[PDB]
Amino acid sequence: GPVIRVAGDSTAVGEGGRWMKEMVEAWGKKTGTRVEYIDSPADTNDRLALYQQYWAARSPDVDVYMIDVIWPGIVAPHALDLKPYLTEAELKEFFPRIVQNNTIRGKLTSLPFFTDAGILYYRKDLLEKYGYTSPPRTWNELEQMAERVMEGERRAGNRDFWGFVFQGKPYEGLTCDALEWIYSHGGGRIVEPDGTISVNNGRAALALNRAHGWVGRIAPQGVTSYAEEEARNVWQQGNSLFMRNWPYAYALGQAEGSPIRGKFGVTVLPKASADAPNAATLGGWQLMVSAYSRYPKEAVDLVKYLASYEVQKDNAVRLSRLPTRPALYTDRDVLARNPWFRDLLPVFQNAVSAPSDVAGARYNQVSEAIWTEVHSVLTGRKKGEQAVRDLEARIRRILRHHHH
Ligand SMILES: OC[C@H]1O[C@H](OC[C@H]2O[C@@](O)(CO)[C@@H](O)[C@@H]2O)[C@H](O)[C@@H](O)[C@@H]1O
Repeated sequence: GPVIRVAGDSTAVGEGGRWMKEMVEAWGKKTGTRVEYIDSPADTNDRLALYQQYWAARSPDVDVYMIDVIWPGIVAPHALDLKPYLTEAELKEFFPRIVQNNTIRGKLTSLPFFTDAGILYYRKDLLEKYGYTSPPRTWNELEQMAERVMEGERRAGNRDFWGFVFQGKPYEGLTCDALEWIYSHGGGRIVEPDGTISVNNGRAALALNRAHGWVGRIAPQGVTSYAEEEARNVWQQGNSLFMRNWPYAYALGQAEGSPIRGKFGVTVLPKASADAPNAATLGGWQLMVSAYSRYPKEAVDLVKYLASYEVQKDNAVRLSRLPTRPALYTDRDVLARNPWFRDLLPVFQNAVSAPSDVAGARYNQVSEAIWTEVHSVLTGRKKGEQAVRDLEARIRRILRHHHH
């Protein structure tokens, strides 16, 4: 019979690729359908370029793609409209904000699978050791704590120890970290939902100068090459006081054999001042049926299974990844395993989106501009002032004649 072929999460990041293969295999066994899993590069922008080769070819070789929250506007022509396959009641079981994100000119491109938000991981053992009772609420506090703890851990012989790790590589992940920096300084959303390119302002410039100030000081020099996993690996070995990352890192750090099991918490990322907005960049992945799949019915069935209550539950319990169904946030087993889901749910609901809605099919060009200009600040090539001016000009060229 048919072989349903799935381009799912990458095996190069955490456990999500192995887990998703196992879920697809379980669906295949449950339904008596042959399945195959197609692996991906780690970084989301590299994954998009891979999937675009299949789509440009109208290839029937992949039936189901796991797609980023930032992609619906780009990928819509390559997606089977799911709307006729779901009742309204089924659709209302997902957060409406994500269903809306996934809907482009009325086409339901994809089902919400798991959401994501940037958060602050912190070593609570080390905060206590050094006389701190809460994680930092301001970036100034984060810097002061990092400097003091670093000075002590280094003095005590840990030459690998750093204050903060984050995603500073030139790729999409830096756009996510930089939106948090800019927004949490009162610098705006880089491109506002109404289309105003707002990034050339002194608050955004400051945010980027501050991040430069970390590099080689409280963060490693090499942070300018770090993606999710490079950051995670320094953190997880016990060598960083703080890390900015997504929720998936929590389960991994609690696993048996993790050096930091039981030694950390999570909270909202800090901000420049009490009246700035909390910043957590909205991430997450959706499930798309290819417009080129020869087997739409079977592929839709698989996508509904993967998005189902019990599979999202398993994702939350085993991999600490965030459901797209509100009902899971009141499930006793989900909350017993991840009590921090309760405390941070509002942070997750208030997550700030990158400008994918307003940039539409041009988002990947806009994001490339953002990460390259930001990266040039982190490397010390440019100051924040110049970078936000240059970024404004690049985004104006890219979005010229684009209306949302
Ligand atoms: O790098 C930006 C990108 O980060 C997240 O996706 C990448 C991987 O992170 C996960 O560990 C989930 O947290 C994996 O499942 C993903 O493959 C984020 O979800 C994206 O929205 C974002 O563009």
